[PDB]
Amino acid sequence: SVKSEYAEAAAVGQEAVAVFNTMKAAFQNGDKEAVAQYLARLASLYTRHEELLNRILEKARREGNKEAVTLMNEFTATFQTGKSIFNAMVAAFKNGDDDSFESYLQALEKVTAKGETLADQIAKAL
Ligand SMILES: O=C(O)c1ccc(Cl)cc1
Repeated sequence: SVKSEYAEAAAVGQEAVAVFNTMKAAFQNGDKEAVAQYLARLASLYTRHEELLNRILEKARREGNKEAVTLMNEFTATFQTGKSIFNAMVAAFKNGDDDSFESYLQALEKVTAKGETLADQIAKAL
């Protein structure tokens, strides 16, 4: 159901957290080769999560689930903010700008955490 599809989306989000934290570690340690591979992994995760999120949103819409639609619209907007910062980070990595990479790493953390207390409102609304 929409709810099993949400637990699958939540698990991909958790896969991103795990990989992001091992990417941050590699960045701090200077292992650019690893960072490069982690950024590719995280790109695919974002893409996969965004597709699971769109299917959940469209499903909630077809189901007339107004509250779920409101919360999903708010969550995906925030999700997109994190994606846009991620893309800026990838660009900082290609350009050799470590000052910006570190900054984006931090802002992407704060934007992802903020979107968490809502993630547990969607779950109960679907
Ligand atoms: O899909 C997510 O939740 C997600 C994906 C990628 C990053 Cl870097 C951070 C969060």
